[PDB]
Amino acid sequence: SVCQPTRFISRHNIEGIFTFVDHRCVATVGYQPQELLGKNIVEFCHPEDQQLLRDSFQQVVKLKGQVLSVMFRFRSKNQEWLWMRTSSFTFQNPYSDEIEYIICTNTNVKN
Amino acid sequence: DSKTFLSEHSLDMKFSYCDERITELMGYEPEELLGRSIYEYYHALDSDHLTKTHHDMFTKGQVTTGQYRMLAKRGGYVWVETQATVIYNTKNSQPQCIVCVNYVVS
Repeated sequence: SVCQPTRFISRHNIEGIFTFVDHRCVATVGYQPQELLGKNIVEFCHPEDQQLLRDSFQQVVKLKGQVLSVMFRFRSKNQEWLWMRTSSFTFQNPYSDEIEYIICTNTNVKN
Repeated sequence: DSKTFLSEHSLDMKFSYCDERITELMGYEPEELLGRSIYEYYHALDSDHLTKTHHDMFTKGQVTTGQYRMLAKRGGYVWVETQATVIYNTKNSQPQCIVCVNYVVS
């Protein structure tokens, strides 16, 4: 009865490299997780949106844990440029001082 | 790192996704948990304060639970702390799902 948006979760370092990818990426953007891991999400981003996406990494770090959302076009495995809304926030385990990473929830949305 | 697993929940806190790292920490396969309320796994003595935390979650947008016990598949309970973040639909700014960073402290 409820049609849920197609989405997947990813983890990134501050630079934008995928360090974790949830398997629902296949349904969302067509790629296997291994095809995204180790690559920068910016590589998949439309040229018009790449700086906006780069800026979003910087901004989400300054939000120190709060959520930032950005809209951009992501090149799917079949070469369709999908409208993605990514809501991201940083996390740092409170018991240590490991560098913050970014958790992204990536949804294919209308635009 | 080795003590952490990510999960996603619908707004009633039923699992809609679970990190495979949970298997090494609590024994469950993610497929086992899908569709089930996480409240089925909380220790009875922790249920009330977790309910209060999740109540505030929608008002605050992001909350940390502090420590609770969660029933593992075998071996009894593990101590967990979770940071929960509400993810919103852009158009209507209504809550869409909950993303949790769960870390074991026991």
